[PDB]
Amino acid sequence: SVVKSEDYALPSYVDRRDYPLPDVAHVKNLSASQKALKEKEKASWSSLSIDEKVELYRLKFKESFAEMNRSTNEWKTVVGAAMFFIGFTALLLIWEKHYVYGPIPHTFEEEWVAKQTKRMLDMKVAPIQGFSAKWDYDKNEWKK
Amino acid sequence: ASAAKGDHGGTGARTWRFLTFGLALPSVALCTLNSWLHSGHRERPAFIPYHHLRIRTKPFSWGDGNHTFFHNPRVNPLPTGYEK
Amino acid sequence: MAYPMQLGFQDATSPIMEELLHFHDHTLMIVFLISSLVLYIISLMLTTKLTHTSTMDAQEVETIWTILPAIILILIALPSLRILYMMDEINNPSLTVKTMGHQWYWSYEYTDYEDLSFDSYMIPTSELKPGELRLLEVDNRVVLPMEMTIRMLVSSEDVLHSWAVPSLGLKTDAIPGRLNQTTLMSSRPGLYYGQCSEICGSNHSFMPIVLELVPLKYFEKWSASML
Amino acid sequence: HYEEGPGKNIPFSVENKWRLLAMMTLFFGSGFAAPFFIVRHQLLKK
Amino acid sequence: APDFHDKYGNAVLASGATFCVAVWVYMATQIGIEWNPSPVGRVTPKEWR
Amino acid sequence: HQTHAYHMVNPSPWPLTGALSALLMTSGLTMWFHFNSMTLLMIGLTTNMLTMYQWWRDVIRESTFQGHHTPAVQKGLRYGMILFIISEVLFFTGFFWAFYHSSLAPTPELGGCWPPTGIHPLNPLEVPLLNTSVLLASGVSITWAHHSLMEGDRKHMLQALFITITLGVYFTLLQASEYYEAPFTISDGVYGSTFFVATGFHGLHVIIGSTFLIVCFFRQLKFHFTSNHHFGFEAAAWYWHFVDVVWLFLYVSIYWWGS
Amino acid sequence: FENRVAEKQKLFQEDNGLPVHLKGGATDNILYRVTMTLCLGGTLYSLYCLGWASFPH
Amino acid sequence: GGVPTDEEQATGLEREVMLAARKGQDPYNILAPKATSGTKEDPNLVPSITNKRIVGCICEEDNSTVIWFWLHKGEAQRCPSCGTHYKLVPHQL
Amino acid sequence: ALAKPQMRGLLARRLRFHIVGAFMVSLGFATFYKFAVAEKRKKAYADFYRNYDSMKDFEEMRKAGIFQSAK
Amino acid sequence: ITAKPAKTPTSPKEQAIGLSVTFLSFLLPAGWVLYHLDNYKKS
Amino acid sequence: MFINRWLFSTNHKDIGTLYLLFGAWAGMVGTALSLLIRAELGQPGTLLGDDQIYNVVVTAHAFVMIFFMVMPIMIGGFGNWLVPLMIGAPDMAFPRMNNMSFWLLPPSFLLLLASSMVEAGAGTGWTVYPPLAGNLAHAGASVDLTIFSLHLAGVSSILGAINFITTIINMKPPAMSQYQTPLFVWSVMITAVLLLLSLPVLAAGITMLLTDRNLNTTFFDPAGGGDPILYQHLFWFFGHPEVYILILPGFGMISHIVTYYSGKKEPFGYMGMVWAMMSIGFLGFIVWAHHMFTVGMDVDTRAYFTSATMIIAIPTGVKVFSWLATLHGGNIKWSPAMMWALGFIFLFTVGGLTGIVLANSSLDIVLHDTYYVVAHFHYVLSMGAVFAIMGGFVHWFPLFSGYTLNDTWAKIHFAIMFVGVNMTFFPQHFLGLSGMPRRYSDYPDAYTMWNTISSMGSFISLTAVMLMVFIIWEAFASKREVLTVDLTTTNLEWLNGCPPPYHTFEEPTYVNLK
Amino acid sequence: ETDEEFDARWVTYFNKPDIDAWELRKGMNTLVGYDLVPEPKIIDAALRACRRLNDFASAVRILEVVKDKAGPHKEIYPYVIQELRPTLNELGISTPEELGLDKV
Amino acid sequence: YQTAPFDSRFPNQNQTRNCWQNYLDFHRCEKAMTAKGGDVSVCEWYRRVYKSLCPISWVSTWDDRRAEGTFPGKI
Ligand SMILES: CCCCCCCCCCCCCCCCCC(=O)OCC(COC(=O)CCCCCCCCCCCCCCCCC)OC(=O)CCCCCCCCCCCCCCCCC
Ligand code: HEA
Ligand code: HEA
Ligand SMILES: CCCCC/C=C\C/C=C\C/C=C\C/C=C\CCCC(=O)O[C@H](COC(=O)CCCCCCCCCCCCCCCCC)COP(=O)(O)OCCN
Ligand SMILES: CCCCCCCCCCO[C@H]1OC(CO)[C@@H](O[C@H]2OC(CO)[C@@H](O)[C@H](O)[C@@H]2O)[C@@H](O)[C@H]1O
Ligand code: CUA
Ligand SMILES: [O-][O-]
Ligand SMILES: [Cu+2]
Ligand SMILES: [Mg+2]
Ligand code: NA
Ligand SMILES: [Zn+2]
Repeated sequence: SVVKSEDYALPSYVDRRDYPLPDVAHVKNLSASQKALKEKEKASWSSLSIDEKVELYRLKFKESFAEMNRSTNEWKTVVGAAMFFIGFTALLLIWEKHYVYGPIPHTFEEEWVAKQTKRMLDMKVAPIQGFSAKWDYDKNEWKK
Repeated sequence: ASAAKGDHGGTGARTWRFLTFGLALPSVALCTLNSWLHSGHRERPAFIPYHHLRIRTKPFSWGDGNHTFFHNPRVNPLPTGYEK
Repeated sequence: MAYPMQLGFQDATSPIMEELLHFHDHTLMIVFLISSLVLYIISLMLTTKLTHTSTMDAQEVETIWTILPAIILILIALPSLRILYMMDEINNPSLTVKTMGHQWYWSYEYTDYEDLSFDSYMIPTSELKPGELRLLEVDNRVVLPMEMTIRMLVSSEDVLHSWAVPSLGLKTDAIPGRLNQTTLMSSRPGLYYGQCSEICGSNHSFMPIVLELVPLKYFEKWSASML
Repeated sequence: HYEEGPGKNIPFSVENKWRLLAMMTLFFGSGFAAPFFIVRHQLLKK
Repeated sequence: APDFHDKYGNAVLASGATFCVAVWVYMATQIGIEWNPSPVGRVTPKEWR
Repeated sequence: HQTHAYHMVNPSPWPLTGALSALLMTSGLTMWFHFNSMTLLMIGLTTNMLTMYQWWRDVIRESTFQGHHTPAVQKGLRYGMILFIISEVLFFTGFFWAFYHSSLAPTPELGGCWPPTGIHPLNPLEVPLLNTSVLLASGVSITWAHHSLMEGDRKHMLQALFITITLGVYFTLLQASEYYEAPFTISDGVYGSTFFVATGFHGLHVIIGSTFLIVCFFRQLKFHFTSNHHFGFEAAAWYWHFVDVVWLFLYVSIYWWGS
Repeated sequence: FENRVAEKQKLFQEDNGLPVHLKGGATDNILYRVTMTLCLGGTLYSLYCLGWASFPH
Repeated sequence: GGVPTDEEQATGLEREVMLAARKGQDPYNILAPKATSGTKEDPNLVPSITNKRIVGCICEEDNSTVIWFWLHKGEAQRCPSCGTHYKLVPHQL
Repeated sequence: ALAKPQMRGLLARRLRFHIVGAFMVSLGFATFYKFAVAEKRKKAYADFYRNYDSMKDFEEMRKAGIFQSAK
Repeated sequence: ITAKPAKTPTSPKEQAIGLSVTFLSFLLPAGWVLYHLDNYKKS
Repeated sequence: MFINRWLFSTNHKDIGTLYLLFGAWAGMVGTALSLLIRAELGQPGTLLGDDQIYNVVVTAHAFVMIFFMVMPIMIGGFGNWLVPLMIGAPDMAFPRMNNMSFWLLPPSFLLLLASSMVEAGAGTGWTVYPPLAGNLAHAGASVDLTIFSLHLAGVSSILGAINFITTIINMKPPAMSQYQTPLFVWSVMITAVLLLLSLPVLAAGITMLLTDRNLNTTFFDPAGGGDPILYQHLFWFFGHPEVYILILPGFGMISHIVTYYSGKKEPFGYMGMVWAMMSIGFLGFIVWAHHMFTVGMDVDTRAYFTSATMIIAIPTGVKVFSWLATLHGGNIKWSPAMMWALGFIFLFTVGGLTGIVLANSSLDIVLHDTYYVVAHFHYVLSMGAVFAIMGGFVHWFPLFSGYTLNDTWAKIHFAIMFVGVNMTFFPQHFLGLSGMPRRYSDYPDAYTMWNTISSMGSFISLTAVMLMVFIIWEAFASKREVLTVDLTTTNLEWLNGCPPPYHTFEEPTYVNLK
Repeated sequence: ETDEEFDARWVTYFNKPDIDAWELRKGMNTLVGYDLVPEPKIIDAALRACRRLNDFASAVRILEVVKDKAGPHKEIYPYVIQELRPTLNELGISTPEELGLDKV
Repeated sequence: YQTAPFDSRFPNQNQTRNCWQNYLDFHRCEKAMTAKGGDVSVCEWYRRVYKSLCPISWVSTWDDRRAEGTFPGKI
């Protein structure tokens, strides 16, 4: 049952799908009844009860395949916590925009943009696909 | 090449000392002779303030900042010309 | 110029720039394929409880994954080098124009016949006229004749700069003591923007390039009035 | 000869997790603050 | 026996998601950020010359 | 107690003093170039000499006096030196690259020719030839020294080594003189730049190699070397050969082909 | 000269638990102390210099 | 003459390695041990100076993968990969 | 009674099936790209310059007042 | 990997304190410099 | 005791720890600088000041991340800790010199910080090109201090590389050939060879710049017949190999992480992985001018450098495929380390592929000196090198400390960083195709959107960095001591427990020659 | 080598009367590394080897590994158990399902 | 004369020698004619070319130097 730090050089127990039979038994010290059970196991296994069969399994192994292979709810904690700290990050960006950043250039004002946009079209910026191609120079509007 | 001599039977200390006194040092005495002969001050050339020479983009960290480290008055003009 | 939210290349203004759009498309396809193939296989390997942990043999599958990528490289190189050698073909220019980089503006020299030269400086944001582009407008534009083969010679009189105009597929570094050549040829009239493309000190971000492409006849009159 | 084993093969102490918090904070905090304060310094020169 | 994720899993997920979306939506739209989207389809060109 | 043949070095303060002395030399050069003062430099140079002296002192203690250099430790040291020389050769490569870059495509500023206009090169058949014979000779005399040491001949080992060092010193003096006589300087454009910096780093290495041969000389005087175990001498002799080879390339490149 | 290696071997092998840098006796300590004082002194000095050079004059 | 020999002047571990080699021994593990048949009755004898030593097993010639495990004083142990046998032979040097 | 199922090479068999799938998708996507991006791009350029009148384009620009050299 | 239970367990409350303190050691000084950028720029 | 242990060390594990600590601190400095970068660019306008202060920040960001964070952690930390263990060696060949490799770095770092303190800093780019780096456009101590910093960092790595090469050639068990060493050990030696050959060339280059600045040489000055372009050749002759130096140890740790969490006893195609690293190592020496496609070189030269640069994809391809083939049929353990490794495999491939776009000189005319280059290199550095460091760090933390991390917290840290770096760098592809140049403090208005998003992404990244400190704290505060570790039969470094004793392999392993 | 030769090698392997505990474990741990669920005849020889080494738990553990090696092919395990029923009955080996060890 | 034609001796992106060579050519030609009592106008081509190609500051710096005695080129 109880594993110690300074036992690192000795064979150990592991529950792994691809290592079904570990180097040692899960339980190495047996009580009086456990000893009796290991003796009984030398006889026909048909004489072993369900509870005794289970008990022998548990001396040899720690978890069953179904146990070691079980899925968890950890993903909820990871994804949820991720989103939380990504959430936290917007608090920083809010603070930054309030206290650090001054106003942006006057060239983003609505009217400035309207005029600059006209000019871009007058100069046929990206006339093949990018920009002006998306303006109808006849109906005088953005292509629907 | 194989040079023009011989030994090779065994390359040991005696051979290498033979080479030291019989070939190497004699070559050095020859080139010492040749040199202490073709030497003697060659007439310094006319000064011309060429722009790719006597460079100064920052003064030197010694003397008056305008003299090269192993400045020789006889042969090394300053950016303005030879010295007095 | 670039427009808001732009994803890809500025529209081609020269035949060479068109050529690069197609080559980029061809390459990006290969790039999407292989990265999506890798992403896919990754997910394939991680989605089964079936296992096989014993030693696997490598000297057979290593052939495929050596020969395929080699082939795909050759399929990128072929068009890559074709365009490269095209960009180098002899072309016989009708006009030579020089540009000197300075901290922090460009000067132009049109010295085939007369001695024409001027400085080109970024319009300060506070002096932009309505609808003019922040950081991009210059006081004296680079008037050039459209539909003609021009020779652009580029150099610098202080630190490195680099003369770029993305819509024409141009970027020639400007190095003091050296004279770099490139050829320019706009298929269209108009205004074509670019920005200094080598870190050059305090105002590297603020020394743009505006080309004005008008007909020969308007270029000649402009030249004259500019003497 | 020296101490060996968890918490003993390092030049900082992990005996008290709060004193350790304070150390780590000084250590990672000083590193992250340095550029901000060099910027400040450069803006207050000219 | 239930661990942290069996006890708190659904809550961490639900409120982490809720909070994330709330504060990003608020930052994206209420504090005066300029996103500079394409004029195409949104801006009416105005006379400049 | 260990059962491998490798050396577990006692904790040492020399890495730290060598590091700090590096900080003082570089910091000192900065203070010299920009703040007209040499104090820092003087200090860093002093500690560096002290560091180098104590650190190699201890290597001698650990090897000759304490016996820690088993054939395996010795074999590690051969690799370390081979690798060290390799990195030194690449360093010189940078400077040859610079010479060949400038001299093969001379710019308009120099008159578009090599040597540049207004530059009058030394005659490669004069002191440069002498210097060459001096180095080539010292290569012979150090081989003689190696064979003497291996044949257990104390007197002729010391005699050949002496000769080797004196040649080393002669080269240095000749080169010092030539430096002073040269009508061109380091400020004489790319010609002066490539010339003095390449040969000047070479001359630095001739000084280092020489110093190292001298150390070998005194260790031999005190019987440190056995006819079979003498890695310090081997190192110095490899290094000395590297130095001779670098000179043959400078000679052929800059003095002969470059004139 | 006479071969005195064996004495030096005796001296440096002597079981006194002293690190090789100090094993030669009292001179080692002096020289160590001088080295390390110049190093730590000079470093303090360089910091001062850096502080000086950080501001305009 | 005049130049010491290793015989006269080698000291410390250098001398130890040199003397031991002359008697044909390897106390300092400079040589790679030769394998036995590695059976139960012919296990590879692994010298040690404590009660356990790490063994590296190159199961088949030219494997690039080396199988590592602690070999303890006691009954022979087998390579977890190829089952060959090794037995610790403690002490001395 | 149940029939003997397949018990050997399940992983390899699974690998075979999906790599062939990944190939098929790749060709399917190549097709798509070289239609939705590549050809779309070549055709837009070819269509734009087919009957493109540069003097007319210039004139519209000139009349909009964008030019320094041409009023 | 297997390990033993924490020799000195760190409760949620304690983790909150450590998280908070950690964030604040990165955030406060940079915040302070950034907030005062304007008073630096023209001074 | 303390001073003898930590200032006078001769112990490869202690020195490795000094390095991890140095690197972690540098990593913080480098993160600050990068946030300065994205703060300035997070909205249109000027935040700090002109391009001088901005480029001082950009320049230090690079020098710090490369020479103080990546190289020290990878070669100094993981290299010293693991390499001796992996070959059953008692220490490094030159444990004393190894300590000086360490102690040269704080002084070197001091000189970098100094240079930014005096005058107006070195706003030159990490490439330090003249004439901008020269005594006229960058007058005073700043650039000289930067050069000296590089000298010290360079001596440090060159001495490091000599140690590693000698240790790996000379100190394996007598029965182990070079073809029985793990791939991390291989990756470290090939990196060491690259360091040994390339740093002295950089040394020569920056010394020439030093003398041009202070002794009136004219290596890069046309007035004396020099050539600014020559400098570029010398720098890049080192500069390209340098990137392979930054990624190779990465590849090594990826191989171990992927093998381990795949429940596999060995990596697929070992000899093909060895061949691959050597090839990348060699090819990486004949391609430097791909950093110079716009300086005006002959078309034949640009054709050679385009082709030689592309060929590097073959060997790199073999590695990527082999890592997948290692996962194939694995018993997959979804640890934090394995998540970093998976992320690495994919993101590195993307950065690698955009590196191939840039190999084409034709296209590069338009891509050079724009954010397209910046996106390529952060994929392979912020999502390549850094992802290998994170994976290796969480994987091996328990060996180094004897304590375990909270797996769940570490999975959270990975998710946050994953979102962060992708949001920072993906949109930079857009900025670059559309023409945003490098090394700009402000940009034309059209580029505002991608710069806003990319800055928001850098903040997410900040959050992950802060969280990481906390996670390292929690581990040391809770003290969950390591018991058992699986797969020790093919992971020698774990076989002496956690942490291994000060002295290990006092009695060397026994390995039969057969 | 052919499929039948493979199976035979493994049958013979587990059938060695004096097979010890280490060989039992080695054989099972090796076998599960392959891309197959072992044929019933192989599993039978290993179960009986469990009998001769008085190891009931390893017999159950072995049935579990068969199930595991089938991954999502839910049809393999019930076929294998069906083919081993005489053997299970003869030795009194309960299935993991019968022992309750298949429930998480 | 429109501009300096393609010159097969200088086919690459670096045109520095092209400028330099024609500058030298013109001034050597000018010297030869002004020596031998001849017309400088034969030299005209080279002046047009070098004027097309060479930066103003280069030409101006080189003219000042010829006047000063410090022109490193051989004329
Ligand atoms: C963050 C900002 C996003 C903004 C989106 C666009 C707005 C639409 C407007 C409206 C869009 C429609 C109209 C405009 C068409 C313009 C066409 C053009 O000019 O053409 C060229 C343009 C356009 O290219 C595109 O067409 C965009 C492709 C975007 C790829 C999507 C992967 C994104 C993954 C998940 C989210 C992103 C963050 C994660 C990044 C992960 C790294 C890939 O520019 C590029 O070249 C950028 C790509 C750089 C190369 C990276 C290559 C490898 C990528 C990764 C493979 C993942 C495979 C699996 C799939 C990946 C699943 C994980
Ligand atoms: C860890 C760092 C790292 C790595 C590993 C690389 C790898 C590559 N790099 Fe990059 N790079 C940097 C870090 C790196 N780089 C940095 C900092 C800079 C800019 C320097 C500066 O200017 O400041 C930079 C700059 C830079 C430039 C100059 C661009 C410019 O400035 O204009 C170029 C150009 O060729 C370049 C190209 C390449 C290429 C081909 C590779 C290749 O090695 C990558 C190959 C990998 C793959 C291809 C992916 C996997 C392969 C397959 C799945 C098989 C199939 C593939 C095909 C068939 C294509 N890099
Ligand atoms: C390894 C190298 C590296 C790394 C990791 C980064 C990381 C980042 N870089 Fe860096 N960058 C460069 C190297 C690097 N960069 C280089 C070389 C340049 C070009 C310089 C020049 O032009 O001259 C550059 C340029 C550059 C620019 C262009 C500047 C311009 O052209 O104007 C930008 C802009 O956004 C940017 C941003 C970032 C950001 C936001 C990160 C973030 O992703 C960072 C988030 C933080 C980390 C990823 C830290 C990780 C590790 C630790 C903290 C150690 C932890 C400790 C242990 C495990 C022990 N970078
Ligand atoms: C006799 C031959 C032996 C040479 C050594 C002699 C002593 C001088 C001092 C140290 C030389 C050390 C290394 C070489 C570095 C600089 C070039 C020196 C070569 C030299 O000595 O050239 C001299 C110029 O010296 C000058 O500027 C002198 C400048 C003196 C200060 C040295 C500059 C310090 C910067 C050194 C760089 C260090 C970086 C190396 C890093 C190592 C790798 C990490 C030539 O003199 P001149 O008057 O111009 O012409 C003679 C005309 N009559
Ligand atoms: C790129 C990385 C940057 C990350 C973003 C930083 C995130 C949050 C920073 C918080 O810290 C600060 O917040 C303040 C308030 O919000 C400040 O107080 C200032 O503000 C006050 C109130 O407005 C006064 O009480 C004080 O005098 C004070 O100087 C200031 O000191 C600073 O420490
Ligand atoms: Cu000029 Cu940047
Ligand atoms: O350098 O990529
Ligand atoms: Cu490169
Ligand atoms: Mg560039
Ligand atoms: Na800005
Ligand atoms: Zn074996």
